[PDB]
Amino acid sequence: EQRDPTVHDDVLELEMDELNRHECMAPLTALVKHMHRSLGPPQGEEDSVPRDLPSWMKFLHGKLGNPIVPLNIRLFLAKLVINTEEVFRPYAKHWLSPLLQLAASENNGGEGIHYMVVEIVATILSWTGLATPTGVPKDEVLANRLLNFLMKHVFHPKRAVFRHNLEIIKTLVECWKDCLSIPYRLI
DNA sequence: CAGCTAATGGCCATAATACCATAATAATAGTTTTTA
Repeated sequence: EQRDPTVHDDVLELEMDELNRHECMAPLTALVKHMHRSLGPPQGEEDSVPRDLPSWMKFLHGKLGNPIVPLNIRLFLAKLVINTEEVFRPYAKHWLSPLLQLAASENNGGEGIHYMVVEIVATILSWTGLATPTGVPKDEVLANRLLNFLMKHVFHPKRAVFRHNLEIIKTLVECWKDCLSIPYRLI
C-alpha cells in the first residue's frame, strides 16, 4: 500500500457508488462474514483490539487521510455483523470519520451525509449501555465537534432542497443525548 | 301710452347624477411536498 483500492479520493468525491462501483466489497463482505463465523458467536469481544490484530480487522484502521475512508467504508456492512464492542476503537474511527473528512468530502453526494453518518450513529444505538462508551471515555473532543459540523450542515440542505431530509437527522440529533458534549448554547 | 312688451331669444351655477374605481378586510385557488 498504497494500492488502487487504497488510492481513494483521487477521484470519486461524492459518496454513492464507492459501495456500488468499488467492486471490492462483496469478497470483503463474505470474507469477514464467514471467517467472522469462525470469530463470532464462538467468541465475542468487549474490546477493540482482540478482534483486529489477530484478525485482518487490524489491517483495517481508517486513520489519517484517504487511509481513513475506504477502510471504514469497508467497515460499512462490516459492522453489520461485527459489533459488539469489537468495533470499540473503530467506533472512535466512526465519530472521527465525519469531522474534517466527510467535511473533506463535503456534501459528498445529495444523500451522502446520511451515507456516512446513518450508521455512524445508527450504530451508536446498536447498543444501550455500550453507548456509555459513546458518551464518556474517548468521545473527549469527538462528538462535540462532530455535532457542531453535523448540525451546521444539516440545517440548510433542507433549505437547499427539501424538508424531512434533515428530520432524518433530527432523529439522530434526538438519538444523541443522555449527557454528551453540549454544543447547545452554541446551538 | 307710457314705453313694448314680456315672455321671447339665451343660460350659467348648482346640486344631483353617473361611472368608476380602490382598501379595507376578509376568500380563493394554488403550484410545490411526498404517497401511494
